[PDB]
Amino acid sequence: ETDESVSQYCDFQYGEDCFGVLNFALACATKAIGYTKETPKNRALDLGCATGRASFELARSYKHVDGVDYSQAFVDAATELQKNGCIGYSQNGEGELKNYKVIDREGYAFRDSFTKVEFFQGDACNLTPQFKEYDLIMATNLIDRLYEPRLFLENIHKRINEKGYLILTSPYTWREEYTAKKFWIGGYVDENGKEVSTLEGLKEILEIHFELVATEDIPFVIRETSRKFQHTISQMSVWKVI
Amino acid sequence: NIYETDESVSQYCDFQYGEDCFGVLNFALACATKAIGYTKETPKNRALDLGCATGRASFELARSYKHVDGVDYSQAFVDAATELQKNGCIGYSQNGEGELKNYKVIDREGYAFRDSFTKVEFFQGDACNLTPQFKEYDLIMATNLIDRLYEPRLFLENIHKRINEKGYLILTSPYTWREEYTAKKFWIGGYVDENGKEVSTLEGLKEILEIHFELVATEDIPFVIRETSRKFQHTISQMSVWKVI
Repeated sequence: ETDESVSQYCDFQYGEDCFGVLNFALACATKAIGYTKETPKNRALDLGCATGRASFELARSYKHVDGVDYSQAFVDAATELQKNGCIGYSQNGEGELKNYKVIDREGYAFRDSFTKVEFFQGDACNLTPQFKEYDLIMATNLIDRLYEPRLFLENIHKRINEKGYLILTSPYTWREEYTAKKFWIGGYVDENGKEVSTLEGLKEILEIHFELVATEDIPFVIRETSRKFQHTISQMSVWKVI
Repeated sequence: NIYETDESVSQYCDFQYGEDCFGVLNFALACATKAIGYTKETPKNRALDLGCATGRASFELARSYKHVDGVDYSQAFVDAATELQKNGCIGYSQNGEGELKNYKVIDREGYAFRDSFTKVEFFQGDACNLTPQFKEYDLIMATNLIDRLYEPRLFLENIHKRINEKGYLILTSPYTWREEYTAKKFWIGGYVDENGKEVSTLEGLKEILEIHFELVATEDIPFVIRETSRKFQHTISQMSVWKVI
């Protein structure tokens, strides 16, 4: 159960490209470093780090990276790869068949920086007070999985340094199994009969403390079986603290 | 004035008649084109399209075959295909962000199969229990169907009876075996047997079908199904081509 999801994100984050779509965690981290080039790049926070790829990649440019995920099982896998230098996972094949794969930390360029990362279990809607003073906070495919995203979005500016950045990516796949409809940031018809886009809703919440600097669509592919995959286009939004 | 399909039917309307996603050719067109190619040397009199959904592959097969029967388990899919055939247009709901929906219109005259749509008859039915009249086919195409049947062998072990001599059985499937759809004991492949050996679905298809068929070709065919404006399923089906006797 949990091992299936962990194996799936191991393949997503450390596996090979599919359909010409590049590694999502590398693309997001690389794009995040570009948008934050003018900043000190001392502390970064990767929320929804899952199996840790984006944190490792951010660490190549930042002095310290905190990786945070809600699932302890994902944190353990990231910590295992960090500490043991390798982790195994079961790649999904036809039906129930699985193909064992190894992730070797020493095979990736990020092996020059992995000690600059610390992985923690935590909830982005209510982060403990120690997670603060970041030059960059990135939340990868996270907002449409939070039970109340305003708890995170309305307060996250207090954890970012001045001239710091908040970078969000999301396919805007709002679902009642994750978020009650009244808390969707977008994808709904409001009480006045207007259709609300998630970006617009994010602008309403975030432009009190941020400026929207850029947007871009970043595709990603996650393997479900050897023949079935999810191909999704997430929208990255870049917000600079005002 | 236009017939409107529901959400489940609309997803297949978009899949079968909508715009190509990620540069991927329309799945129903690709399957029908390949089936026409593999049956080049057959009499092109009668074709059966099992799991025709909203009818695109049946219409496309009708450009080469004299008669095409389209059969689906869901009456709602049958009615959408028949409405497009009779009135020439249907409407469907495309999904966007969250609950937001786009609405589109399929016009029969906007497609090249407008020259052959009167050669198709759409029926509600079950591949595992077809009525006697559905016989004497030169081609039976079952698209992404076996891994949605509770006991796919019920259909496969008897399909040869509905196909003429030198006729063809063409299957496509991504082999997405799930206990929600198929009892594990009825999985044709994708499982470890009692001896510890992995069973491939193509091998299991050979065991069932080589009693009355010969395996002629296999081919990977990709398709994309839109789930939201940003989320899609990108899947590679395997088409297997089987000639009777």
